[PDB]
Amino acid sequence: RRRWKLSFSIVSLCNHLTR
Amino acid sequence: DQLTEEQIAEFKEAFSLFDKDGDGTITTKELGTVMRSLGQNPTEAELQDMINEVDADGNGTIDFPEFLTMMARKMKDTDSEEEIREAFRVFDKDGNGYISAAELRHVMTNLGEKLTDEEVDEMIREADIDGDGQVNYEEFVQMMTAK
Ligand SMILES: [Ca+2]
Ligand SMILES: [Ca+2]
Ligand SMILES: [Ca+2]
Ligand SMILES: [Ca+2]
Repeated sequence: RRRWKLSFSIVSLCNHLTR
Repeated sequence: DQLTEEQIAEFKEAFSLFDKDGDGTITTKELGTVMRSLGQNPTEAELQDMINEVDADGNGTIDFPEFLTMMARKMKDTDSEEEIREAFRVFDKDGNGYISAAELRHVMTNLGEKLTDEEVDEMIREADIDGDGQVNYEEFVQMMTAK
């Protein structure tokens, strides 16, 4: 609930940044 | 209209994962370190372009407010389908449809958070709705929708 959404957010952010 | 301390704590934790040396700025070396641990190969120049987008004061690095800006733009604009599948693929390392307790532990270590083995299982059991001790794709999606 902090653990999952935090890990997901950073993974998703890194996924977005690489284009 | 407020901002809670655990919200602030969540941003601080994310920021600190990138800012490895704790000096209050994220460099291209640091941004690249995180992305590389998550299975990507950004060039130095690509990393610099990433910073440039949000580098409001122009100093070549990302401070805390600039990183908040980054999350507002990148960590919410795209992201719906076929790329939440990419995010799950990072968790589900070997690609068998199930995030094991050990695979979850492997993602957290690659992000920077070296949590205990006990705390890893506490996460699993949180998202584990069908009882098999693992997190399939559907349970991952439902974990992302709750508080
Ligand atoms: Ca730093
Ligand atoms: Ca800056
Ligand atoms: Ca797996
Ligand atoms: Ca399960």
